Amino acid sequence: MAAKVFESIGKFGLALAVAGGVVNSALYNVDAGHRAVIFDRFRGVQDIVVGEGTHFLIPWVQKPIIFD
Amino acid sequence: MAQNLKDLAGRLPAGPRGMGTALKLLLGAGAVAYGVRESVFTVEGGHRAIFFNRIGGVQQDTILAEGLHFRIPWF
Repeated sequence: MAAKVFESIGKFGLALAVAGGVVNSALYNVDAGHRAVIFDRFRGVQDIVVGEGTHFLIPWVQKPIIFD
Repeated sequence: MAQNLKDLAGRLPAGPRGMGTALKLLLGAGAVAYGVRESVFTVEGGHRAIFFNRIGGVQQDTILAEGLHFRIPWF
């Protein structure tokens, strides 16, 4: 019984670490005075002005380019 | 590296019920303390560090003379 608990806790910890890494990679800091532009490569550069604001950029799609 | 963290987390002794809730409360308190610490910003005097309102832009009316003004994190 103990070994199963060990393995399950390890799997949960690994999943939590992966999720935390993804969440951290999904955020950006475009300092103010720099209004950001979403660097979305799905459907492009957002006429919807996503300026300053750490909007949740999905990884592999939206890299924060900092526009001053 | 992930498997090492797996084994380290697993190896934590299966203590009685109390210390589990104790650890949960400790994590809660740690996160709350971190948030409280972060809600204040880099502040040099000779710098009226004003409230940048997230909505509507700068606070054209909130003119921070010399004074506490807590920045809402990410806001």
